[PDB]
Amino acid sequence: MKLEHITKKYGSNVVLNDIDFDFGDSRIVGLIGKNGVGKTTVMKVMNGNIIKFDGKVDIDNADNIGFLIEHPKLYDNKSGLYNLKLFAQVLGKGFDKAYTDKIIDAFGMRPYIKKKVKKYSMGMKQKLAIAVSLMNKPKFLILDEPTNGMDPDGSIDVLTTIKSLVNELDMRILISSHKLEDIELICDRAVFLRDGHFVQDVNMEEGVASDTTIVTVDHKDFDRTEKYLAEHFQLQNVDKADGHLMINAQKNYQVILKALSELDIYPKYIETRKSSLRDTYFNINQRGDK
Amino acid sequence: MKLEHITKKYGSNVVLNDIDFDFGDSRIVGLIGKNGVGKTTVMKVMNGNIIKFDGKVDIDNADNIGFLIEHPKLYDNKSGLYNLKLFAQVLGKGFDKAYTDKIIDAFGMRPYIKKKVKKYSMGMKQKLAIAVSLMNKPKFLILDEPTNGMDPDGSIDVLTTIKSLVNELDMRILISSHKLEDIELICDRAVFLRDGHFVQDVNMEEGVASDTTIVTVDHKDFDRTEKYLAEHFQLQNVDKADGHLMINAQKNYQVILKALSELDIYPKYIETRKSSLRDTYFNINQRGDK
Amino acid sequence: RGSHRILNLVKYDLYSIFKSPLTYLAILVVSSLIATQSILMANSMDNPKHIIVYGSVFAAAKWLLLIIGLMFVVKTITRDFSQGTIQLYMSKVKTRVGYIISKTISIILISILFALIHYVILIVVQASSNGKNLAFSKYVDNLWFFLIFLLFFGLFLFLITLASQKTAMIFSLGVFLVLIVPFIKPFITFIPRYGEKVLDAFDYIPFAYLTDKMISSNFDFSNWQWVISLGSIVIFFILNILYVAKKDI
Amino acid sequence: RGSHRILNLVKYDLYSIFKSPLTYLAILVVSSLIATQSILMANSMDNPKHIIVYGSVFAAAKWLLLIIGLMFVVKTITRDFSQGTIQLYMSKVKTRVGYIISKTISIILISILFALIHYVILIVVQASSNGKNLAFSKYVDNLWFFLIFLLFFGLFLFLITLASQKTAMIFSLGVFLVLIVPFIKPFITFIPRYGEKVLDAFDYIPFAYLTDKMISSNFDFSNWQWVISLGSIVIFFILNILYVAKKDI
Repeated sequence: MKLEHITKKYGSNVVLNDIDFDFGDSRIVGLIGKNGVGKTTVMKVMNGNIIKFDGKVDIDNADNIGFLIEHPKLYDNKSGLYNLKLFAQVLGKGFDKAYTDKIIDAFGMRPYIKKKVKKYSMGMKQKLAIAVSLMNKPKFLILDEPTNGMDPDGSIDVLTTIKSLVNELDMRILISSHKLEDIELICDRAVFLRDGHFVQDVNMEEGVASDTTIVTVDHKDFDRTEKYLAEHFQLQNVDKADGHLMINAQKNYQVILKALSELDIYPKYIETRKSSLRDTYFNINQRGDK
Repeated sequence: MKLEHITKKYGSNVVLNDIDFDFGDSRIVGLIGKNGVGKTTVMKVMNGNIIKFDGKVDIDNADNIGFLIEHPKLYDNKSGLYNLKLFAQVLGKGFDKAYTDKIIDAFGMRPYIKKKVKKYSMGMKQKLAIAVSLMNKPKFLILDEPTNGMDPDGSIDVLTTIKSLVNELDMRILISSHKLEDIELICDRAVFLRDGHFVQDVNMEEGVASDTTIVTVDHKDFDRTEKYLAEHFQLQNVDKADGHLMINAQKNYQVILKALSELDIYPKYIETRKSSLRDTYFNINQRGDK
Repeated sequence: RGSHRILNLVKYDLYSIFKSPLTYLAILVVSSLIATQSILMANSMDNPKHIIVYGSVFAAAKWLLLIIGLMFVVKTITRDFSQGTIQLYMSKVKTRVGYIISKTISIILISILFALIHYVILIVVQASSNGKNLAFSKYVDNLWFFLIFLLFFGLFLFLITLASQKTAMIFSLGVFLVLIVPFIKPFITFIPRYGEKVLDAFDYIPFAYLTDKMISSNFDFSNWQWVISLGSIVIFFILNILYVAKKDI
Repeated sequence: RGSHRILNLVKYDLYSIFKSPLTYLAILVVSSLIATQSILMANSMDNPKHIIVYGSVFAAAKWLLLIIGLMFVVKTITRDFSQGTIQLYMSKVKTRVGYIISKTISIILISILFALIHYVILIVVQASSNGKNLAFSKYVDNLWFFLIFLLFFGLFLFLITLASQKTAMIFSLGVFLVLIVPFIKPFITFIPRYGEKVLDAFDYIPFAYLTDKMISSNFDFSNWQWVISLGSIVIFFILNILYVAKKDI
């Protein structure tokens, strides 16, 4: 499943403009953009709903695709179990009791799986939508705002369960969603949509050079600290007038402070300036609205 | 509008437990809670859709209330401008041309103000419903998640417009919504709801913002380090779950690192950042899940 | 003020009626059916000098226009409950009472409009054909009958739509309630030895005698029937005001 | 495989059909209406020895059951577009074509079951009353006619639902297409100097002759009608497959 040089047009308005995508050694990808830029259109192209792609898409037939396109699609007058059984039989290979039971048990829908979907709440429908989508046993899962009616704690719980299923079954997810602070907790890479194209693509494990960590130390220790950092990692900017040293972004601060605390050194201050999804998204997108 | 000793119950299930409320020297107030905890019930409690509370709810008849509850409320068949005019007559005092023009111009709905609601998307229809709420010229304005499926830029500009109208008219707003970072963007004071009560009340007036340092450590050592820092460096507020300890503003970490080294306990992660409602929210509401 | 808010709401509900194309489609279909029925009813099984008597057309137009007007009333009344926007109109107590009064005022004004449409259609029928014109007092008292019918049934269906807040049940229940009594009476009333007693006693149950009397081409009321019908309308209005101010949504 | 997927879909929509209260409400209404119509039409208009002629009951039961099965078909085929869960099925080309084959098998099965319903109800009516029963070959040919009628109209409305993605409009068009042509035809065809010519040419437009012979109590066909109907059903099936594989949401 790869997309190369994809352009889709509606009359005279250009939605997609020469986009390529490939799942290369990554499990969770995030899609971020504004409203009406063609996020649902790119997901539909990646899904199969739209047919006039005007390019080439290579997808194996044995692989199943599961998706959610923003509002839940369920049977309102009928119950959740009816929906689960039907989309497992209709879209997937079949129904298995152990596998379905594990799915039900992991999500936490035991008290209300036999209640009518009409009586559900918004977060209940969102979870039911994710579960019905997952019932296909897909190889690629594509969710459009799966967390558009649930609380932040609920968001952490749903994403952690989703990651756990990423590990229990080798599966790859493509996610388009707002609330980038919720996407950054568990994600491997992010793609940014602007002016109909994905302007920047960021892989979070390797990081980018714009992410920075600023460490300030004493004047007597400045030489020794600079020597150690020059020995161990790459140094980009050093400012003697400022007293500030710039190092690469690190998720864990443990080993660095261990080394300095073992050598009896205490920095006066530490903080980080980083090009996170909020900074890159806002700097790129403040250019066309304000 | 003030509430005093409100206790509403549905049979055996209790939703509210002896709450009191009042807009005390605050202009924008946020209501935060989980999903299905009684957030929509509280919105109904404050606004007036429920009468059997066995108490006293104090509102004056000369002040109108324009509101937003979960789903946007509009006439889907008719047009947006028709909805605006109709709800201006049914709820407000009359038709003001300049005032109405200002509302459309500030929100940005003019290109599509004459188009049918069925051709709208979710954020635009919700924003128009918010404009309908301001059409009433209320003294109290209540919104249930106004920014659910709208991009960050859209949320910041709509809230900014709301503030410019909070200065154009002497108005007081309560917003119950997720996206607590959007709440710190536009809110003056926040209240936290758990088990029908407002557990904590944080007031922010100046841009001091109470910068804080985060220390993470395992439980068997967290007790001793928490105790030790309470006997030594004066504490304001405490967050147990996220591990936030608030000493006064300290420029230099040397005395902290030296004391923590002599304590033989060590942090996994240390950072300084502006405080937010997310840490407090997690402290209040991790109690039911675990 | 409150007076302007009630009158403006009735005015805007009428404006909402006059713009939709279904109102003029209903008028076109009803006029075509009444004209075909009138031609079939008088110009073919006897072969007169194309004289038409108007009692049968009166009865047919009454039944068709009442059932159509009832459906128009149920749809307009339950519009807000279908879209859920009703939860926006139940803010204060004074608003909830002005809401109920305004809905009743909308019912009286809608009833007047349907009575006027029924009068004009029958006049156009009279203009097309030849015969003996009717009298104004029949139409005025007919207007009273439209008013009584629509207010009573609208308040009953209003109570049901407040209690259940579901619309498909209201439409099916309204259709069933209007159309079951003429359908059900021949297959069951003629059987009992208690049938004559139950039939005279059906003259005091408001559903039974009002529904029975839509088909008849002339209405005749006693003092007890007029008092009980007006009292039932008043009791439903009082009950609606009390329940809207004591029900929790 | 795909075969199990299609058969599983036909079994599950029919299962969803069998688990609703409206299916039996519909059976009770059709049986009550047909029994009253048959009793009124044969047991009192000449006071016989309670003999009943089955052509009128056949035509009335066939007519009522067709308009009820038609509404059941429009609802079944428009359910997914109404709730928008059809978006979940239009994913790959193989599922989109298996979808069309499965809907065709579902339409075939609903038509066969409703024909069986017609058979059981008419058989009970014949058992109760007195006369000469009809031959089985008439019922088999009648079964074929149910199949043809339902297949044609379901595919036509499927094309319409693909173009519009609105459900109220389809419901209106279904009622409009069934009930307007028999209603308009007597009041206008005898008028022109082209009516006999248009009437004979009315036997080749599929909508027109299928609805005209719909209210007849016996059907008869020519070779040209059979070829045109079969070609039209096949062309709609091919057109549906091509449009479903070429449309974008």
